[PDB]
Amino acid sequence: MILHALTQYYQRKAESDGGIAQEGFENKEIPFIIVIDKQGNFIQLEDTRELKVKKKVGRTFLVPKGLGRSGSKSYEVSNLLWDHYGYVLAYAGEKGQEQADKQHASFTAKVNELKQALPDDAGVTAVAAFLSSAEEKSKVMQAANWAECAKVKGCNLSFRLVDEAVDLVCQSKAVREYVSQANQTQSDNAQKGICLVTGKAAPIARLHNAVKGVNAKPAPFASVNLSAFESYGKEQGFAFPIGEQAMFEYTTALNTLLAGENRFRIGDVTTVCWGAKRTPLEESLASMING
RNA sequence: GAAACAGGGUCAGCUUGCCGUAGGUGGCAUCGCCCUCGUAAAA
Repeated sequence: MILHALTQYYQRKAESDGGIAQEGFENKEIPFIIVIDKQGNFIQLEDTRELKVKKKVGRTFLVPKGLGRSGSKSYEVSNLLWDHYGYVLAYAGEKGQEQADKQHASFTAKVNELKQALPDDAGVTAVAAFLSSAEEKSKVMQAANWAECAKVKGCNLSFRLVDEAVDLVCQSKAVREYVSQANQTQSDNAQKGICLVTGKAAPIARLHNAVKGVNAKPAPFASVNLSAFESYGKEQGFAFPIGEQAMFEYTTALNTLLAGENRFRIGDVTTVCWGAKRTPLEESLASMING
C-alpha cells in the first residue's frame, strides 16, 4: 500500500492546512528574488538567502515545479519563472554564457508564452520587459548581490513584483491557475491509465518526482531507469503506472515526511512515519522515541 | 514482473623479565607407674 498510503497522506496535508504544494508546485528555495514594477528594470533586488546554520538559498516558496534539465538540451527546458541565472538574467557565470543565453532564449520564450498564455498579470508583463532590459540587472548581478561564482546558492533566483512584497510572481494567483491548468492540459495530452494508486484512469507519470532526502542526492522513489528493469515494454517509467497527479501527490508527501521531524534516520535506513488520520500525536513522536 | 555475484583480496600485527626479596619461626619431659602373675606335669 506504499504509494497509496503516501497519497493518503498527501491528501491529509492538503486538506489540513499543512500548506503542501498544490498539485502544481514544489517548495523550491529561491536564493534571491528580483523585485519589479510593471516594467521591472531592477526596481529592487531582495536577497532571501539569509537563513540557518549556513547562508542558505532563501525562503521556502511553493513555486512551480522544477521541470528538470536532464543534461544535453538543458537550455530548451526552463522553469516557469523562478530559474537559473543563465536562464533568467542570462548572467554569464563563465564561458557557459552562450548556452546560458540560449537558456535565456528559452526562458524568455517561456516567460513570453507565459505572457501569451496568461496575459493581464503585471508580473509576467513585468518579467517580459525585464528580459527585454536585463541590462538593468546585468550590473545588479554584480552590483546588489552575487551567485557565489559558479552555479551555487545564488542560482535558482526568482521574481517578486512590488505592491505585494510577500507573494512571488511564481506563486501569484494568476500564474498559479495557469500552471495548474497547464499541468492539466499536458496531462490530458498523454496516455490516461492506469493509476497504481488511485486506480482510476489518469495520466501516467514518466520520471517520478525524485524525492529528496533518503539518498544524499535527491532520488526517485521508483524510477525504472536501466533497461533491464524495463519490464513489459512500458519501457521507462510506465513500467510502473502511477497517475501523474497522484505522482505529485505521493512524491510531495514523501518529500515532506522525509524533511519533516518524522525522519528517524537510523544510519542508512531513513524512516518516514505517517498517520492515516494525520497528527495522531504519535507521528511527531515516533522519531523521538526510536531516535 | 523473465536474465541478475557480492563481489575481485586485506599478517594483527611489530615486541614486552613477573619481577627485584621475603627466617616458620622462637620452643615445648612422654609422660609420672605397673610383680607373669599366683600353679599344675616323673609317665
